[PDB]
Amino acid sequence: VSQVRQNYHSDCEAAVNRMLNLELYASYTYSSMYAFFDRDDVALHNVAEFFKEHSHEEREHAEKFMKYQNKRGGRVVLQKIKKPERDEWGNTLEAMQAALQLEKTVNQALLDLHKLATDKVDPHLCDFLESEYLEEQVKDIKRIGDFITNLKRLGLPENGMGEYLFDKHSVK
Amino acid sequence: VSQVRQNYHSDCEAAVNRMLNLELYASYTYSSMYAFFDRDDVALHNVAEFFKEHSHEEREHAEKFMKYQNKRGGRVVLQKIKKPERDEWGNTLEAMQAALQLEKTVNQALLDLHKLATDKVDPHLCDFLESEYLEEQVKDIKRIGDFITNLKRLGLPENGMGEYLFDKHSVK
Amino acid sequence: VSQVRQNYHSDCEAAVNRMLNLELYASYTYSSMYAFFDRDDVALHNVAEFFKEHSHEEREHAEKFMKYQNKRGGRVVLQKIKKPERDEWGNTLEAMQAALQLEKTVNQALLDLHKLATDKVDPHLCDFLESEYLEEQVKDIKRIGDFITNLKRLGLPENGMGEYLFDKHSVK
Amino acid sequence: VSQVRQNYHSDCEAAVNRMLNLELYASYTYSSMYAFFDRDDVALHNVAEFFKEHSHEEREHAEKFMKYQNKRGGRVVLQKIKKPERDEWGNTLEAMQAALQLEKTVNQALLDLHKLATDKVDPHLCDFLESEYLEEQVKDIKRIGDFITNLKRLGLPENGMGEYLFDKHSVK
Amino acid sequence: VSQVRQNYHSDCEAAVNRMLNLELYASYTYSSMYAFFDRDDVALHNVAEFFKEHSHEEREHAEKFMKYQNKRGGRVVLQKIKKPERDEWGNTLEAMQAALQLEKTVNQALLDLHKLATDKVDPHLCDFLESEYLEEQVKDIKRIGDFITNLKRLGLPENGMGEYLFDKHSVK
Amino acid sequence: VSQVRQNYHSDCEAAVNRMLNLELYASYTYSSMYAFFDRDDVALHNVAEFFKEHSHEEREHAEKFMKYQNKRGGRVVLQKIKKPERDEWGNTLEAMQAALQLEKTVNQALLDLHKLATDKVDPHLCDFLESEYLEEQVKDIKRIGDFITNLKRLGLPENGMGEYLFDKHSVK
Ligand SMILES: [Cl-]
Ligand SMILES: [Cl-]
Ligand SMILES: [Cl-]
Ligand SMILES: [Cl-]
Ligand SMILES: [Cl-]
Ligand SMILES: [Cl-]
Ligand SMILES: [Cl-]
Repeated sequence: VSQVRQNYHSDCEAAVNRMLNLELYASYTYSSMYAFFDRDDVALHNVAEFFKEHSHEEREHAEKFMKYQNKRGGRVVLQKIKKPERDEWGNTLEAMQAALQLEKTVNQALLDLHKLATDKVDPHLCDFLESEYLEEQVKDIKRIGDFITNLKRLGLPENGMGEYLFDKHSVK
Repeated sequence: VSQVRQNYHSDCEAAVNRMLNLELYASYTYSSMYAFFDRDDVALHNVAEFFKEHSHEEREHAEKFMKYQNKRGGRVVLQKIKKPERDEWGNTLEAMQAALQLEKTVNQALLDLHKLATDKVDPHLCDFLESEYLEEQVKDIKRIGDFITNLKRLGLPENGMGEYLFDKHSVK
Repeated sequence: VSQVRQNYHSDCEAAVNRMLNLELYASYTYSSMYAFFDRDDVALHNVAEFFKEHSHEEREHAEKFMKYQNKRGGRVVLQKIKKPERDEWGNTLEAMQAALQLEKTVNQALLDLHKLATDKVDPHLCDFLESEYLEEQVKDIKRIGDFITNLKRLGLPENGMGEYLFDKHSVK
Repeated sequence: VSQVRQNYHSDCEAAVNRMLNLELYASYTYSSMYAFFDRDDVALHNVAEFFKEHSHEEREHAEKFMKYQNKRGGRVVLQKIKKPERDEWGNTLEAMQAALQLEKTVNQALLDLHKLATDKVDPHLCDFLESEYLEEQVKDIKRIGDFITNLKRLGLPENGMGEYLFDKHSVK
Repeated sequence: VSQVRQNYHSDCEAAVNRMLNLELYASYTYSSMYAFFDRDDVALHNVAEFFKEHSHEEREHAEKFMKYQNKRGGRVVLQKIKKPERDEWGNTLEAMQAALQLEKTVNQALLDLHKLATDKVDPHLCDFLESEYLEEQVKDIKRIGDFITNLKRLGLPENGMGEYLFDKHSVK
Repeated sequence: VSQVRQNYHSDCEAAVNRMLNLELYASYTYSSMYAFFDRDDVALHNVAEFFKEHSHEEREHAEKFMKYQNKRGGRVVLQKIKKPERDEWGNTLEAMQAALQLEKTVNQALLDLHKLATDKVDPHLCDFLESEYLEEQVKDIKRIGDFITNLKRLGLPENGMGEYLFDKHSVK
């Protein structure tokens, strides 16, 4: 047992490692979206940069789980990062609907881990998840939800002018 | 094909996608080293931070290939990022030796790509490789060799004091 | 021969003179586009200014060739600058389409010159072309391609509101 | 007819297009002199720069005619730019004598245009020519004449020492 | 083999050692010229300083080759530095003609090395030579050629007044 | 005879030329040490920089004798610079020991020259040697002797940790 380990159940250590992988998968999916919107036949650079920023955010979240593992005396165990669901993301509305889906998947995993930490009576892990993940997760979901509503208002996917205006004004 | 595409061979497009993935693989390997040296039973923080910074470098190299692909009108195609070779890296010397081997693997892949771009008569790709990758590769390989020489001079793996001193004096 | 001349083939000297003339031809073509978009019955000032800047860019590229010729001990021989292919450029999308074609023509000529320099074993001329022309060319081609994608998304050529939006938001 | 056009005769419109071309032809001749004085076997750098500056001045004059045409609702029509009269310019005195003749040729054409504008009762065109062209012409002719006087005083064309001193002291 | 060595042919390693000796030889020749123009019976101090600065430049070039050798895992092997070809250099024109001959000799040796590096498929070596040597060589040759033309215009070697003026106006 | 020459014996003139060469010989020897400690299988950067600095110092000493020769109306006569005694310098201790013997050799040559200048009754030469050479010689000899004592206290050649520590602490 690690000399620093105290009140840190094996189940939670395994769950932290799975959560880290899921954060990396999300980061990679966001990188794919960045690359798509940067294509010459797509050309929505502000949208591309939005997704690049979220890729970086999700990578930072995974790195925080690595540091957390070590702080508690757990051991980081890495797995392969699966390639994203799609190679092409259709348009701004499809990609944002996919980001909403992804965010909710990550959120549900964090809520699952929080419930496990509550059940194992690990208040440090609960506090970490509340402070560093749950809040930002709700904020991100709301932001993307707001975007979806505006994209639909702007006539997406049919309305090319509306897609241009979104890139210029909602993610400028 | 893409309206921007000019003098960009399909073999080179494909090789850029493979190169991007190898850079991500190297980034992930370095992240594993960072997490190892941050363990409470290893605790070499400066060494940990050295590998963290190299994980950042390799990820930036991958992103530059993504951007490059789009510039030339190629299409980014992502694959799975394989987990690193080891979960545990032994000590600073073993880790640096592993790092040297990784850097020489990435370097050979970049030289292989440069030769393909040469055979295919693509000066833009050659120049990109020369400026953005080839010189940093040689620099990074020289630094790591220098580190290995010093670690051996310090009596690694056996000399714990030598290892402590390297971490305080050789890395940032 | 000139006292400074070394490893500079007569074919490369002649090709540099042709390349200089092609750059002046390109500069003159962009000048015509500037004057078209500045007409009272066209009146897209930011579009006009975009072509004015590219006119000034192409003229600088020709000037760089003149200086290069003297540096290597070659002799600048000027020829007539042909008038542009059109007096009127239709609209922003037709003009960008023509600019893409022109940039690809200039790019192919630079690529042909690099191939000659390679074959004639002139690495100074190869390096000049890579560092001063090839990089800029690919960037300019990517930007124009992105513009055309967005112009099509905005409903050009028929959609005047789309063309107005482009002038206000994509160029500047 | 253009919505903005008022008191702008077709003869004046046509003459502005011819004037535009002449200014470009002057600019190109000056470019040729710059390239000549930058030759390794000529090497009078300040003389070269003086001619480069005049090339720039004449191009700006052409551009101002383009803008003027549009302001009045005339239509820019571009023609081939003829290559300069010579490939090599002999020496500073011969180039300066050539420049004086070019400058008087452009001046006469501006004077003939002003006479046409007067005859056609176009005071706006008269005022434009007076403010933007006629004054600069007389100043340039005076400067070049002064230079020719000094080059002869210095024993050009035979006195190489005089030519060197001119390049160091009379041109900036 | 050195642990850092990769894609670095022994022929190139040998050629790098020969190249740095040649740079040292050129440095020493320039130092001799410095010492000659500082003589009380020559007394052309700005000419002397020009040669001193070029001696320093060529010394730095050799040192860059030593650093390069180590960066690639090659081994610096030093040889004797031959004394310069002459003990006295006649006058400014003779010395600049000698400097041109020397610069073209160095340039040819660099071009030979680039060709060897191309043949051995070493793009790292190619890029180094292009960026750090070939560009500056061409600039140095042009500058010296320009000076020769000017010394000949000023009546060298016969014209003592001309030589005085060159020292006061073309150098320092 | 030079118009400036006064109280300057031919024997002393020749001795200054011999002294110049030995300073160059010393500079080249320190350059060799610089390159050795910069090897990837040696990698003591601070020690390498120490020897680079002393290489610079001896070069400056050689230049100063060239200038002195000219000030007195003597004539600089250059001879070949012999390659250093060794291609490889063992370790910091061996290198410092070799540096001490080299410094002693240069110092004996300067004392011999001072003695000749004394016998030939040349106080200007005596004074030049005292102020510009003899004091820094004694300082440099004391510094290297101090280094050697410390390297021995540190347990060189065998104590690798001792060598690492000296590089981090005794040299700049
Ligand atoms: Cl416990
Ligand atoms: Cl769209
Ligand atoms: Cl009217
Ligand atoms: Cl210039
Ligand atoms: Cl000629
Ligand atoms: Cl190899
Ligand atoms: Cl150059």
